[PDB]
Amino acid sequence: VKYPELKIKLESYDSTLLDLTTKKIVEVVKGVDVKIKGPLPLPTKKEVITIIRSPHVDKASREQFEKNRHKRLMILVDVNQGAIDSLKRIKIPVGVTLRFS
Amino acid sequence: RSAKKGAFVDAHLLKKVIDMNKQEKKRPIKTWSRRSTIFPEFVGNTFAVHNGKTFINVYVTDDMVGHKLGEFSPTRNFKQHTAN
Amino acid sequence: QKVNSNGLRFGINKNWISRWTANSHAQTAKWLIEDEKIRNLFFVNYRNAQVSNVEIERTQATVDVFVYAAQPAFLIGSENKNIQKITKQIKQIIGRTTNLDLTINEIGSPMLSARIIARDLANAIEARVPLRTAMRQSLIKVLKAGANGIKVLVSGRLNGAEIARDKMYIEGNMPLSTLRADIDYALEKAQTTYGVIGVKVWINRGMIYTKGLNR
Amino acid sequence: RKNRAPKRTVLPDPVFNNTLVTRIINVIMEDGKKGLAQRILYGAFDLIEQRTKEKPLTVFERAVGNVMPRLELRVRRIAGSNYQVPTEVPQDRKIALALRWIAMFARKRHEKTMLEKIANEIIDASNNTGAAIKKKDDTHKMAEANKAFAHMRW
Amino acid sequence: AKKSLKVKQTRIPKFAVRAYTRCQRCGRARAVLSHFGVCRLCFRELAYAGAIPGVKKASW
Amino acid sequence: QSYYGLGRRKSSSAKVYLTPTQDKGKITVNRRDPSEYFPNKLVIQDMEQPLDLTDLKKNFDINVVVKGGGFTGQAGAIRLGIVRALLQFNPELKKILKSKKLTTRDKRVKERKKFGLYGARRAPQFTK
Amino acid sequence: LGIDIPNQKRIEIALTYIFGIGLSRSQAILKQANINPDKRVKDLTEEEFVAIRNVASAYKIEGDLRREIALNIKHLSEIGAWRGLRHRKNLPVRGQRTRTNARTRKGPRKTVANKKIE
RNA sequence: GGUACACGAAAAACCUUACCUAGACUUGACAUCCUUGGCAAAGUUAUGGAAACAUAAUGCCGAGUGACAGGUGGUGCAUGGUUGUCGUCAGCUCGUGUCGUGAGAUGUUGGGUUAAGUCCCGCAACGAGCGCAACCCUUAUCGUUAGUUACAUUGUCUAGCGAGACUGCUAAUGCAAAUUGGAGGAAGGAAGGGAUGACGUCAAAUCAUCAUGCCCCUUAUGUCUAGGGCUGCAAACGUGCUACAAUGGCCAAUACAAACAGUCGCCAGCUUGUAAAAGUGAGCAAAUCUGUAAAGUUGGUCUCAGUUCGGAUUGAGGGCUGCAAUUCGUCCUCAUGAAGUCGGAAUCACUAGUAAUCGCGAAUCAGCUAUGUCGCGGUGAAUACGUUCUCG
Repeated sequence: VKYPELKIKLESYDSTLLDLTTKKIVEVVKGVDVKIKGPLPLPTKKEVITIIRSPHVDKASREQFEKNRHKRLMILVDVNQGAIDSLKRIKIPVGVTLRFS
Repeated sequence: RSAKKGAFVDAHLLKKVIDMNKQEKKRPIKTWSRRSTIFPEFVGNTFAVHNGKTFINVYVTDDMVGHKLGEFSPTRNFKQHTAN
Repeated sequence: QKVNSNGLRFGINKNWISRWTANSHAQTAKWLIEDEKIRNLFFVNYRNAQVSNVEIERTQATVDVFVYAAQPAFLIGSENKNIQKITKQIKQIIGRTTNLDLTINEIGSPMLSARIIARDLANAIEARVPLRTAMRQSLIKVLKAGANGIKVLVSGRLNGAEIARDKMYIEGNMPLSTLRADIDYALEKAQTTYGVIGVKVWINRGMIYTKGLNR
Repeated sequence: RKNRAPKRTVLPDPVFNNTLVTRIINVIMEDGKKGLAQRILYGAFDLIEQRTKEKPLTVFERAVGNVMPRLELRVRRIAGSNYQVPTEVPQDRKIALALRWIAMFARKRHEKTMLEKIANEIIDASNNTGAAIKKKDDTHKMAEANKAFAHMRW
Repeated sequence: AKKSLKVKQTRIPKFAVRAYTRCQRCGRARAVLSHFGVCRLCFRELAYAGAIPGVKKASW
Repeated sequence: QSYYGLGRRKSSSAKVYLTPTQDKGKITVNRRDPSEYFPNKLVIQDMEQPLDLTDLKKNFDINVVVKGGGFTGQAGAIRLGIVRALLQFNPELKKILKSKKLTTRDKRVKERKKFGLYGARRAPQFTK
Repeated sequence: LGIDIPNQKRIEIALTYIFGIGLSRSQAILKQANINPDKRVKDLTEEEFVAIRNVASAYKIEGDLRREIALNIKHLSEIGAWRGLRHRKNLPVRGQRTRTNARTRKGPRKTVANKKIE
């Protein structure tokens, strides 16, 4: 037991990369750390932007682009340090970030 | 006067107005930045205020002591309402 | 009028050339302005190695650089000098204390990235090789590596004011609309004594299918 | 060269269990929202039944049946004058025109709450008080004047 | 006259009252948003290539 | 006894509960007043009509919670949820359930707005 | 005020267009001295109307506010300043366009010949 | 004109600002090299000044030398890149070879059949490629997954996967494409949408995304600071944006949030200013803390009216960030109640969530008379004979 409750938020800008990171971490922390829930997700905050195309004229001439986001959550009542010890051997792809809230 | 200040310290125009008042009120100086809001004691002066070409000796009107010198200076010259 | 479905192809059907996540909306601009200089310097400084692409990750002023090249031997060089020069240059360009780790990996049919293709085509155009034969050289460069169908265009100036004389190559299955197509499009702005010339290449990494999601 | 495209409508309203009431609610729908229009039409039917003491549904359907239109026009010119070809219009447009005329003539009074005047106009159109019945009569009469222009092909 | 804007980026704006957002390569001072720090034309053209992390052609 | 279905309409989700009873129909959602929480609509009485072509409306007390949308949004959501819970009772009445657009979710959401189109399809006018 | 004893409708409407009292202040006056916005009243008892006029004059007096507004316009116009020059041209001073906006100040559809010089 | 009208520019008291005036900067405001070092370039309040700038003190390191340094100034017929017109069209290009005496044709066309060169069939034809569909996301029913701060009358909820729907089957009917009916499925006929613009096309526009050959100025198209103008204005057109009103105005009880938005932003909550907001004070880097969802419901009034529509314009009092709110920022409290009571040609969006309507959030930001614009959400119509006038 290390932390009474660790809130790990997985924030990414793709569904596939976030799912890959979630599965990787949930499979590597098991066996060195116990009492961790599965892939618990969070509602996302994907946004859409629209940027003009023509240099000067026709403001209506724009292309639309997506700023996607996808989030998972883990609430670790029981935490072991070794959970992160192996995290550097299966190092997370940079498309996903882990926030310790 | 920012519609929120009746008596506020400008901290960079009070010196000039005080020095001018220290004779009787000697008006003409060379100060024309629109960062200088007038307040109590800023009652009567002429500044070489800028229009865009020249610094005419614009009188800071005593009718209102909050509206700044930029208002008092005519810094526009339109077509003089022509039909063209 | 002239668009390639590559922005949607890169990112939801493929990856980015510079991908990184962040929690703030302010350092993103600084990171995106900073990493482009490193990418451009690595591209221009190393063309004998034909550096296919560079991946940049930036998190909290922490910059990591990965390099994929068509001829990685020139990146290391003889007696392993160029590798040391590259390592020190990249370590210094990202910051005095910024961490850096690099690995050397190759890609199947190495000359399949449109970047080096366009760069070498421009070099051939301005390297005593006539325009038709430079076109053929670029076509061989993409083809002899092991790549699929080729689209090559050279627009701009012929040292004149006419716009109704040029040549262009299309060979094979290049759907401009298929999202899952694995197409690389690159452009080079070459400075000639009469203006700037745009050399554009669309090269198929392979007619990909059943792989429409990010990896 | 658009071909035939089907028309669409919505489900009836329980005040009458008919589609005409709901379509009137759709047409008179202000704020783009049908709750206010539904309330307006419910009060309209209440004021219809409390005036002249006659059942609202038969009154409303008689109004929409006597406002009933039977024509649409295809314009065409010869050299400097344009005349008309009367064409059979689908019944969807016929009932739509009837209901739209009812709705538009319902609110053309400025004296009180809209409830009394919409009720009065529905009553008038049912009792053939000329607000839109004259349009049907004129269409029927000019159906003996535009078929002459329909006959010759210029 | 790009050096005016360049040095104005380098020279300290005496207060936040000098509101302008620019890029180190882009000369325009309009729509160079703080999220990416680059011109709208630059951004859209490089987004046809899909290089910015989490930027793809929008489809809801 | 306690059934629990799902229902959606116009970015509105519903969690429904039905139980075979002998009440009058129990027309209420979120367990509050239908006078003001339910605005003037046609669903305010058409909620328990799908109970008529199924397990009698005297059964299946309406115990529903809502999430999101507008006064007709969660209304359609809860109606679909109640009929989904009805499906759990007698699927062999579905011959008159799917036909009335009850088991069917309309697959309909408000059309996404576009640049230049401040509404959904409306655009600037061209008067001289 | 003190003129125009109400008729044909309630009192919240009568005072909306008399200097110093508008819709909001008419509603406040109605809520203050028990004016009773009932089913329909045209003229209340004449024991409260004296107090009604007294509290309406408590709000800036119509004759007084007419002079106040006129003198404020004159003083903002008599000065030699930008606001004065915008005043004397019958054009908006809050900051507005006078090319096609600023209407009822530039007249309703006062279309003129817009001469173009190349 | 289509193919510039809330364009670039997604916000002007200094900049944004690209112009002008003034003061300043001078191998230079930017800079390099060059010599060479090690504690200062930075920085502060004065002070003349508007600060520029000279200024004194100060806290891994920076500087003089001359080559030269910076260019948004255009030349878009010099262009790259960029999009748009037709048009996301209904077709297009290319090779083999054949047919012509050459231009050229062929296929690629035509009958069936589609949004499509969709395919079949036939034909000197054979195929290769491009555009619409195609992966992609977005969308709905079910099953299922992990489990809080969800649900809890629980694996619902969220986000993850799969099944499922592909005229699929049956009957017509066509050698084929592909149409119709029933039912299954939630969703059936390219299951809703789009992504990408075929050949060109306007040497359209872009020298200014960045530039760019050319010229154009460099102790001066370079640069700092101060200010003003882009919101001037006899005015017009375009768009939104308030209206010309009882679905509307006022009063009173009164629901559902969302792409979701949020770190110095959302700010819970408390108090007060009838008001802009102030004082107090968490939490929220967000499933957590907010961000109210509103219109709509319920009843009463105004009971018809330049009008309980419209605060246009205008001003009195404060409010906001902001050094400072004046030209070139703004909000309410309050007041004038103009014009306009549906508008001449000329018109617009439209095939169900469409027109129509109402709220919310956001980049811009110091600020906003951005009302824009973007995005979301809610509620919720008609019509569509057919291209006949029609244009594409």
